[PDB]
Amino acid sequence: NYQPTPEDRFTFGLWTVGWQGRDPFGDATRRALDPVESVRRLAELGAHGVTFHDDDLIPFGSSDSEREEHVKRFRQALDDTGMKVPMATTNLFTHPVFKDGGFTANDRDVRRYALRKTIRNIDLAVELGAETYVAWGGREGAESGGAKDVRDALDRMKEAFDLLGEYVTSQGYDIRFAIEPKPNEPRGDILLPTVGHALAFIERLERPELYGVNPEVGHEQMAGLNFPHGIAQALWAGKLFHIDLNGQNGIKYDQDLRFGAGDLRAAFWLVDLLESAGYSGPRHFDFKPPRTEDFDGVWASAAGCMRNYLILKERAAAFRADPEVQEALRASRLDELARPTAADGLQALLDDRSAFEEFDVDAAAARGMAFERLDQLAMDHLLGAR
Amino acid sequence: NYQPTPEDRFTFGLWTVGWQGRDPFGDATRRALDPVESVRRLAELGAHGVTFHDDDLIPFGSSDSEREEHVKRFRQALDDTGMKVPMATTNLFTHPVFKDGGFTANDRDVRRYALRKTIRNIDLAVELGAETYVAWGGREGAESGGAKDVRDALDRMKEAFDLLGEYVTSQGYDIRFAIEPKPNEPRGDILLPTVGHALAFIERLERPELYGVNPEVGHEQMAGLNFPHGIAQALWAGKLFHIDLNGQNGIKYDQDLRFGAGDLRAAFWLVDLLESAGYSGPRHFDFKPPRTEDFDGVWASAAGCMRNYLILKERAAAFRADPEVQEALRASRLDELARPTAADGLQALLDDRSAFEEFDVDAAAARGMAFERLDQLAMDHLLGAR
Amino acid sequence: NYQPTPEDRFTFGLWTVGWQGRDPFGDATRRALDPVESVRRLAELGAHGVTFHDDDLIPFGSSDSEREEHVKRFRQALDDTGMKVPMATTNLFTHPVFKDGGFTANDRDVRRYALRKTIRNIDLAVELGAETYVAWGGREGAESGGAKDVRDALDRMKEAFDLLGEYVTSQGYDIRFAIEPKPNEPRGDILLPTVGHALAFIERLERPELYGVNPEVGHEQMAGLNFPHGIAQALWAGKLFHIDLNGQNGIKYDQDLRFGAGDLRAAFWLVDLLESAGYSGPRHFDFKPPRTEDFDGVWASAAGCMRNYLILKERAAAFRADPEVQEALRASRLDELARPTAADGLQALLDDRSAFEEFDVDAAAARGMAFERLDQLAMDHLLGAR
Amino acid sequence: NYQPTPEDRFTFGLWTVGWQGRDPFGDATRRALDPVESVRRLAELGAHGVTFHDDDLIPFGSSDSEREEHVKRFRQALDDTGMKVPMATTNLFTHPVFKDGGFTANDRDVRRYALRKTIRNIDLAVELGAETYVAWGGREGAESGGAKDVRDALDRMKEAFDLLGEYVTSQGYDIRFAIEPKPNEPRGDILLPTVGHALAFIERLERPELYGVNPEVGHEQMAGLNFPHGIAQALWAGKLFHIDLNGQNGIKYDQDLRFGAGDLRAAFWLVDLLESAGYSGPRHFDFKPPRTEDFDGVWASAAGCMRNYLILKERAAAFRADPEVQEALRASRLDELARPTAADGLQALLDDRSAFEEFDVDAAAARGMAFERLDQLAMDHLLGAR
Ligand SMILES: OC[C@H]1O[C@H](O)[C@H](O)[C@@H](O)[C@@H]1O
Ligand SMILES: OC[C@H]1O[C@H](O)[C@H](O)[C@@H](O)[C@@H]1O
Ligand SMILES: OC[C@H]1O[C@H](O)[C@H](O)[C@@H](O)[C@@H]1O
Ligand SMILES: OC[C@H]1O[C@H](O)[C@H](O)[C@@H](O)[C@@H]1O
Ligand SMILES: [Mg+2]
Ligand SMILES: [Mg+2]
Ligand SMILES: [Mg+2]
Ligand SMILES: [Mg+2]
Ligand SMILES: [Mg+2]
Ligand SMILES: [Mg+2]
Ligand SMILES: [Mg+2]
Ligand SMILES: [Mg+2]
Ligand SMILES: [Mg+2]
Ligand SMILES: [Mg+2]
Ligand SMILES: [Mg+2]
Ligand SMILES: [Mg+2]
Repeated sequence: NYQPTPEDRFTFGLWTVGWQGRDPFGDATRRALDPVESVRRLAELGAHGVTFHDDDLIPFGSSDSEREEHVKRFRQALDDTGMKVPMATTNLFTHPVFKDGGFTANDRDVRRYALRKTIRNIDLAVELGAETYVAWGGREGAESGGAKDVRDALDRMKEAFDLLGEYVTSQGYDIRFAIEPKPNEPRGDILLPTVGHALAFIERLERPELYGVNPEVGHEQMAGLNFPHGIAQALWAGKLFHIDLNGQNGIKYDQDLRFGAGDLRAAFWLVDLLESAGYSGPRHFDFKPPRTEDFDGVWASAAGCMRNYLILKERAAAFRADPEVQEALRASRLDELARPTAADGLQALLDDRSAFEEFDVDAAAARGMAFERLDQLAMDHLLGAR
Repeated sequence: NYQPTPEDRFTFGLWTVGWQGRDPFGDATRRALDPVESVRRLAELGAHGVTFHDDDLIPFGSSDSEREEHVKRFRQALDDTGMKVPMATTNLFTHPVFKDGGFTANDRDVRRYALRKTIRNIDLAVELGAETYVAWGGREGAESGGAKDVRDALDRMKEAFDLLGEYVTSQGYDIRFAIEPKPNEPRGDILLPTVGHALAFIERLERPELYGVNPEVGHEQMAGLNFPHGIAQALWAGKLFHIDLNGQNGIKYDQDLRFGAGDLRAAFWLVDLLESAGYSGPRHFDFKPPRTEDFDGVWASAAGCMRNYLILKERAAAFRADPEVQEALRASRLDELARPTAADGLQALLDDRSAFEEFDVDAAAARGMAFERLDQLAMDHLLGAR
Repeated sequence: NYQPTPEDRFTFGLWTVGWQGRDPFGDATRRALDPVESVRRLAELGAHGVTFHDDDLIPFGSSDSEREEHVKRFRQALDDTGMKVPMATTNLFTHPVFKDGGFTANDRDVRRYALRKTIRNIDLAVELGAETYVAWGGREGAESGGAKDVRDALDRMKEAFDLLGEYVTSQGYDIRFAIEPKPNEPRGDILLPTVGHALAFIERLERPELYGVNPEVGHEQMAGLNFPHGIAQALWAGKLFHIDLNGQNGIKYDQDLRFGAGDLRAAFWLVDLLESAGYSGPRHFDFKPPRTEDFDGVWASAAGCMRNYLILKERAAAFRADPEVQEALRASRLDELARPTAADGLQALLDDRSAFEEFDVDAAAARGMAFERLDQLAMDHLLGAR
Repeated sequence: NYQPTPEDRFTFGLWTVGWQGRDPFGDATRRALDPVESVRRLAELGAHGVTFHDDDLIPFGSSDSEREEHVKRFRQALDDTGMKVPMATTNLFTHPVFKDGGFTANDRDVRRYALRKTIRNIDLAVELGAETYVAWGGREGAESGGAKDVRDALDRMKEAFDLLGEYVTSQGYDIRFAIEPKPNEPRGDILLPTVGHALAFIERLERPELYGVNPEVGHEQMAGLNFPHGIAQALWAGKLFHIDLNGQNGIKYDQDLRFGAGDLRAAFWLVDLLESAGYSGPRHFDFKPPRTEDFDGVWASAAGCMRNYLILKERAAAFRADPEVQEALRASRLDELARPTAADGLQALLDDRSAFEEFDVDAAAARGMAFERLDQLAMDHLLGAR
């Protein structure tokens, strides 16, 4: 079993299966892929769609006429395969002009160029049917303390996103923005380094309803944070617009392993949350097939992303459906966590002698939470020992 | 030089110099301090004031009459010394009843008790003149994925803070709340683990203007994050209500070293930011004298906190005042970062051929940022080699 | 299935199920256990044996006569249950006298006391039949750079272990020593912080054959290291004398979760290695039932340790036995890794034009390693999807 | 002041100032440097010498005749400047053929090629006068557990180093080997990941006296370890043959900042140790000028490396020479740490009732260590406040 179909909404970036394997210490180990061949191969594996940076699809520097030819060939492969394009993004990190950032570069003329390069691709994204436009400010940041006044940089970041929201509103486009946090790499520290920082920043934009987050498994784990907790907070705020799925082994460089590798139990709890909460966006894989692999390994790695999601989906569903787990959840008072603390209101709480004066603190303290039995039931389900 | 006076607004928690040195592997190495003696000794060192948890000042379980005696003796030492109490907080972590949290415990009766214990201390804090009430949800969190539904927990957390804001508004108190994030320890993962997560959560409260953050140097460094960057974002949002100063050597257990130890360059850039931005709140030290020390070492460690702040203040001021640094800041285009990207507006930007069609991307890319020369000037200033 | 029996050699420290739940921020949540009751309960769960620190079994300060009574009652419970005692250790960390270390304390009289306290327990360990004596130098280390000259400290550490080896040799005891590394906590940095540092240090002892390592899953993961790789290096050196099994979620305080929690894939590869290499020592759990739990949760957590080991043992065995995995291992050239690079010798290698002058570097470079297919077969086996 | 001269023995790799700024997310920002121009510029700054990989000096694939021309031009620049070449190394990581390692690649023919490529450069290194040959096994490792049997890989690693020792012995060369550890990047985990693992491995080689370590500041800090402690252990073992100096901000990708940046207090304690212990090898900088910089920034960054070493040398010397620090060191019993624990021997220790039966454990426990006063004196010296 565990066969994906387009209805599972699995998507991949062109830059994922197309990563040629150049890393900071080594040359490329694979030839470049034509975007048309990636679309065709991914469709055969059961993917729903692809995503792109402007510069993945149109080589930097292309003339308007080469640009039209590149888009036309791409559109033909989408039509031939039934593949969709649900998200697009801008490359504001590879070209040397962006070495100190795009939206927050110290040079004003670079910031203006960054905005114009972005706006050009938003038009293209809308034409291809994308619903989400992602921004990853990978060069926005610093290696040293005096290089960047962060309050001024956040003013420039707000200014840029405000202008993009003005642009989409005045064009009447039906597209929303998602900010993708990352704590470091390639800059020593990156601005808006976690889900939380990005959520807080969105609330200071002029039109906050147009902006959400695009969290990545590996990025929050590069700060040692619990990725399902961060996703829960994004869902609670109503801001999970898109998600990047992959694997990471702890606090180190961004590995972008296939989804399911890295922290397997966190992948289980993530899938449990996304499915329980009814997340209906794309399940997007931002991963790199390791540079040890040839092209057969690339497609095996991509297939593995989808397979692991579907296995974990089955295990999480079996967990939540198990009557014994339902009993254990009540034993651990998960039902009580969902009930208001004081629906009776402040005055009733202040007048309630059972909440303080007569509260038996020692009897409450002696109650075990039964969390270890619950967690072993979850382990047994994950391993198929139930 | 480097002598503190009460005008520098240095404050200390009772639990800092009073830490008896019990750690998870060892017994206490120091006897308990009477709060009155800590107030007297800190005043002699030049401190401005002290802070407290309810249970530092009034032993848990005290009768209303013992409670009055404890507060009266404390007030007498404040009157005798001129020491202030600018901040107070609640202990919702030591007693076993709080083993699964206070505001987000799964048991509803514990959550109600947590709120009543808090409200009782807010009254006391106002009576002693505190302007900020800190909340550190050290037990709010989980060791395993099924133990805590985080969306329900955030509902309970919002409910608790909303009720506290209703309480202070209806009493007419002039006190604000500050949430203190920490990513982990003593729970495996703690809810609202960073400055950013706390800032985002505040924007969903019913009266957000009453709530800010109380960031701690060491806590953001336990996630590998840049503490001055996080403080800059808190200042940008207008939410830096209080701060906890200490030192930490990287990603490990919360060390709470004296301020200046740990990451010294980050301490320099923090002081530079606080002084430049005109932060006028207390400079509060949340630190633990190591359990190797006797009481003479306790007071040396506390004195060192203040000394290091004043040395770094002098060095940061000399840095910003140095004409050569002013020249270097312009060389690195810090002045241009502070200028709007597009004060001319969206349409002018779209019509500006110098922002895209005629932009010379190769010439812009060749401009060096001169950040390494600027950073060596900052190093020279820090080390007193300028 | 997955029922342990004494033949699986699962052992537990008295301090594990007996941890009362005191952490740096909270009081104990469980009453103390009598060592006799822990022995009885563990035997009912299928354990093979228990381990102890001197101070777990004999309260610190006991008279020689109380000491005999404590040992006699303990021996009676071992006789009644059939439980063995394969390992023992000394507590050189809890008492305040050890605040700057035992073997490497700066005070010479403390170092002498530490040695005498150790020697007294080696006699007891031999009397109870222990084959391994573990040393965990949890207080050997420093919070600041000038407090400890590390070369002098390593001289003192070598001196102490040399004297212990002289003691066991002159008494004719059949016991070996195992050093347990940990990188930090409770000291800011601990001497011999990893498996590698401990292995290197052993080679400078006077009788290296008497000393090996006792690595702990969570400790190597507190440095972000790969625990199965470190165990492989300890096996390669012939020095894996004992092992501590538990779980840890990344780089943070020492969590001591039950085995199987934390990094589940690393637990799978660890079990694969131990079973393949024929490790025949005790499978020892050094874990803490979380302080959320009552005593029913303690025993569930302990049972879970053993269960997870036996599930992973089954999955790793099914992986290695699967013909398709055998085919994939050959596809990835694991067979070639096991063959000597140059059994023909140096001169033949220098004369072999196919190794350099005529080596087709581009054809070799194009060969994919097929590691992603192999790793997905391992995932499928772990999850029971094969 | 703080002007370097060739007598300070500062050296730089050709690949450091010559790094073109290509990172995993971006193109090069600087043109390639001719090795002859780097030698000339470094000599003007006061450097002592340069180091190289084979492929930095001779482009991969060069004919024997182009090879001679490249070496001749290089030798002429050394003669013209007086620059020395104290260390050389092999590039076994950039070419795609090395994607699964050099000495421990699964393919046997790649391992043989790796050895031949190394041996060819050892001859060249000896001809240029290098005394140390460094090996950094950056590709030796794995992203997944089944890809590499680590015991077989360590057999292949021992085999390769044994063959290199046979080669240098039979040629009569006066060159020693130094292994450079790194825990990860570019492989997910790298074999011999820390100083300790490398020291332990050397003791299993056939001729251990020919092998030492070349530790790098940033690499040990990528595992959160204390770099001066690791250097002390390497000095204690007599194995510090060479050192790589740079800066790193905590646990993240390898930043290779200029020396003095990153953890400044650790740089102070490192310099204190190297100078106190009389390390007489090269002070080698393995650093990357950030890709924000133009060539003027490159040379400023290199100059900063040397400047910061000389400032810290002055501060550490003033610390050790200060009578008040000498008094504090005795107060903290550093003198007693240097005295044998039991020069009187085992029997005398066992017979000494003052070591146990009559030892006053409470009085010893009450003695403070005075480490915080000592550490503030060290801070005051570092900051020039003494
Ligand atoms: O912006 C989309 C993608 O851009 C870059 O490739 C980043 O490395 C990746 O994290 C991000 O998701
Ligand atoms: O709530 C005030 C203090 O409470 C606890 O002591 C925490 O450990 C500390 O971080 C916090 O600042
Ligand atoms: O020495 C045996 C045990 O001692 C202490 O309890 C440590 O916390 C543990 O890691 C170690 O294994
Ligand atoms: O081998 C010498 C150098 O090789 C590589 O460039 C590594 O990145 C560096 O760490 C090492 O020191
Ligand atoms: Mg990533
Ligand atoms: Mg990414
Ligand atoms: Mg991404
Ligand atoms: Mg803290
Ligand atoms: Mg704290
Ligand atoms: Mg605090
Ligand atoms: Mg542990
Ligand atoms: Mg442990
Ligand atoms: Mg242990
Ligand atoms: Mg490096
Ligand atoms: Mg390096
Ligand atoms: Mg190096």
